[PDB]
Amino acid sequence: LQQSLELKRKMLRDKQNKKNSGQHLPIFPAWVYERPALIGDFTALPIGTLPLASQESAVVEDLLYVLVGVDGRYVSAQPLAGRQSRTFLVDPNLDLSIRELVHRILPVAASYSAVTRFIEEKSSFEYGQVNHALAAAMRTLVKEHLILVSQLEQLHRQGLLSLQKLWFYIQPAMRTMDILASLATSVDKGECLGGSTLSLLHDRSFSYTGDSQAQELCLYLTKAASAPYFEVLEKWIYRGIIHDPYSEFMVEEHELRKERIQEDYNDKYWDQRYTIVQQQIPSFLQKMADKILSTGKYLNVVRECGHDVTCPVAKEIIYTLKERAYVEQIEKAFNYASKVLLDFLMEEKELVAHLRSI
Amino acid sequence: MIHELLLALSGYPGSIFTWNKRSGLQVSQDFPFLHPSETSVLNRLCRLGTDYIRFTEFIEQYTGGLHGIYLRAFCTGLDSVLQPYRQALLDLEQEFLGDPHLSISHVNYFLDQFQLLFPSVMVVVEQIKSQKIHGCQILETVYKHSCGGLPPVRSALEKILAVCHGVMYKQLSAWM
Amino acid sequence: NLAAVWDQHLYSSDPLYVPDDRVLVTETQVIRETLWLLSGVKKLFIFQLIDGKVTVRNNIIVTHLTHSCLRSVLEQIAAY
Amino acid sequence: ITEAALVRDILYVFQGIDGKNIKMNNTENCYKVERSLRDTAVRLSELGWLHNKIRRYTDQRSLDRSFGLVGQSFCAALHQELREYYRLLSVLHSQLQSLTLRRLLVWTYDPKIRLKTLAALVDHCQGRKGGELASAVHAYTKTGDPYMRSLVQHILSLVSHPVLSFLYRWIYDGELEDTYHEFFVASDPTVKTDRLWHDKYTLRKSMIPSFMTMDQSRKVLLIGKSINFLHQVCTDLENAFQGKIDAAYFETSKYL
Amino acid sequence: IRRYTDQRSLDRSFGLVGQSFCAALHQELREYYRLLSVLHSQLQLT
Amino acid sequence: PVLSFLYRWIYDGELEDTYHEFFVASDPTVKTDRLWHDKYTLRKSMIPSFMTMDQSRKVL
Repeated sequence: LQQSLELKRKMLRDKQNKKNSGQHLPIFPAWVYERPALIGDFTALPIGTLPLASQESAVVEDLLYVLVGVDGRYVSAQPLAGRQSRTFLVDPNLDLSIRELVHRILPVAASYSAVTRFIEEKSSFEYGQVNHALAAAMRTLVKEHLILVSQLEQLHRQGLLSLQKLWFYIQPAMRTMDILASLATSVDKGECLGGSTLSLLHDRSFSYTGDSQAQELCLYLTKAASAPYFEVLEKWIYRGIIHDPYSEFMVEEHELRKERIQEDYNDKYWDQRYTIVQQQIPSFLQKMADKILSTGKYLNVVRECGHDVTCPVAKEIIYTLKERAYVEQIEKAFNYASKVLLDFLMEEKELVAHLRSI
Repeated sequence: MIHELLLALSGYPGSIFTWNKRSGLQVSQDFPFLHPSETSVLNRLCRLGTDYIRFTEFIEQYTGGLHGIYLRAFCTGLDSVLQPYRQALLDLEQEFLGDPHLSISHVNYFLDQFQLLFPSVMVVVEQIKSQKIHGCQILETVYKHSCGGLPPVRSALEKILAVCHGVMYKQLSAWM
Repeated sequence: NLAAVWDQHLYSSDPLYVPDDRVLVTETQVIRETLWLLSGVKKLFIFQLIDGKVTVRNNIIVTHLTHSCLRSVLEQIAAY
Repeated sequence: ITEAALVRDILYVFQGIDGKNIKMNNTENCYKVERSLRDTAVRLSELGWLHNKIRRYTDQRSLDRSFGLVGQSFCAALHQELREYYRLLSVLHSQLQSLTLRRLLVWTYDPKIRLKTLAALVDHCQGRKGGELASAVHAYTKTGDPYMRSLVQHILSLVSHPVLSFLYRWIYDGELEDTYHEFFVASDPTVKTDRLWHDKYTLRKSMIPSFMTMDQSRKVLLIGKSINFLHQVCTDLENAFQGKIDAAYFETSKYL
Repeated sequence: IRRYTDQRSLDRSFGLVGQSFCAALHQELREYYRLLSVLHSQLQLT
Repeated sequence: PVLSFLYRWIYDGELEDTYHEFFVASDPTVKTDRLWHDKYTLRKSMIPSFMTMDQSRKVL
């Protein structure tokens, strides 16, 4: 809890010193993190003395509350939250059968509390555009889980639901929640951000190829969580622009202008101005990685002289599994980029006559 | 309640929404029928009605103190800015007549666009009263707030101001 | 019910209180009274005139209207 | 204290009116009920507290003409959004004559993110104004989150519409009319006989909005200055600044 | 059946087509639970 | 999965299995002309029962 506050600031400084053209990189107010209610998670009859089938109705009521993260009268969410593994405490004096079924139903609650915490802590600006959309598309599935538990509340109001029927109804969303929570655990544990949290979403999507109950989940999550990175890459390949407000994109722009600003002795535009990062490559694109840097680096230096450069057709790019069509799209952009710059330099800035007159 | 209020928001205060000089249309009673806290909602809403009586008084006395033809033109404009606030109180009653469950909060929502036009026109009117801006300087106090920044009251004061120019383009068209 | 405003006098009954007799005319009839008054007509049961001063009748009540607001609007028509 | 009472009370915290059995007993902290049910109540009432921030800020800042042309429109947009939040709230009232979807945990969820984001915007824009406030708004459209980026980037269109109106008037129209420091240019009156053009108009440096380059600010100053001298003596913008401003520059200069 | 699927899913070394088998082995266990739900529903069924 | 491996192993050309599943098992450390003669082996343990040897010799 307290230990995250450091990590956020330590990341923020790197982006601040990296990028000075874009100033006052945003932050959320302190209470956005301090207030505990904004995040998802935070007269009692003695249960011993009742009949059994009323204990069932009681525990079912408490569990229908637990599914949304809010505590129950007979079952409590333990407040430790050490490491990341949420734990729950059922009342000690219950029927052994019901207690064990409550334990077998409980993992979706531990896999909801961590899932919401991931969405709050990794939706601050500092963690980067990709880690934002991962939480922002995990958040839709959180909403749909809430839809489901609302329908279960209606059925329970009509006295027509039991713990055994609950067990069946929560199976499809138990798999959803387990995939989301393990994926969030891995993303947070690896401190992965940018394309490191676009590689992990590719590898976990290979991990389940025939399941197709979790594969559609992961393919949808990566479709939604790769809209940020690909929008950076889509601009990078078809335009010289690197917004990349935070140091997330694989390509980076070093400020070597401070040294090289007349003769540009360093040949910095093609030596060390636009350089590559190793750990922030998506790793479905390592095959094309160098070509992308070349691709957009060729676009910058015609975007620099004011001659408007635009691709004939800008094709939007979406994450895909089993089918490397992004590869041919990068090549289709690369060859036009090479024509773009070589032609621009050979008609504007027309290099042959310069070389002759040198 | 939902007709007493859809008339108290208009000129006619009623017993529930007692009028007073120091403060206007503050219902102050413990009622079993209304929910305990609905008075607070009603207080926030009665700010709008109170303002409406204040403009209506101001248009009444015009059209030693303040006088002129411009106070006979600004008030005519202040009728027109309030016309969509009358029609929008008719429509509320038309809906409430049929729907029997609809509550006060729809009145709140529907008459929430009129909690930006009114409060920032009220400062214009109190300026015109506290400072005796009687003559041609009325155009100044309208054009100085017409720059604004809040679009509801930037177009409201524009409707007000154009009428004053309508007077000034006949005073300075008879002259020229 | 919101069509029976001030028909319930529970607020008044919170203290001991005597209710006053009132005619209980219909709201629709009130517009008819106003319309003939706004045209040339005298001796209407609403808007009783006394010395050439048309004045709202002292006791008129309606279902979905309280006495005071009804008095206020009716006086405002009677001024015209 | 049955749950039916809590539903009827909680349907007013969202408006921000203290309920019967729910109140802002501690003035700064959120509403506290006077068990599992209680714990549901707080998460639902945080919308009311965020509403208190947004509303209480746009009542007061809307009556303050010192805040400026930019900032009064910011409060405008905040209030137009609170309007749409009240459209939902009215429907909830009508649906009371069950309506406990975990007590609205589903209904409120979508407004709750649209409330967190604006409650963050007002206090990232606290102290700032003009181009600086528009800069803060442009700062908050740097989240991958599509729903939040969509909300903020309509707020920015309204908020920076005055800013770009100054820009598209101080270029095209000829004159600059800001009474407060609402723009990145700072005219100074002086005699200005033969020293006219050198010093009347100067680039202020606190009010250039963050989605503009210093070169762009300097060049727009030169345009506005040319077009005003001509009368008195003679995605930043979807990357449309660099196309429009330079065209105006070329024409204005050669024409001056 | 459920001990096997509870241990296999906890090991990526189990195999990719293996995991396809262990997720096909759950489709035929959910319907078993559905039948159990019906069995419970008719209890107030011998 | 085994008829998707064999459907991207054929029409497009790909052998992606971090685990020992598909019947072909390519050998790395071959960037030379020896891809044809080495680098591919029909592992005779992972050949599925519903195809015979002559069927799988063609597939490799």
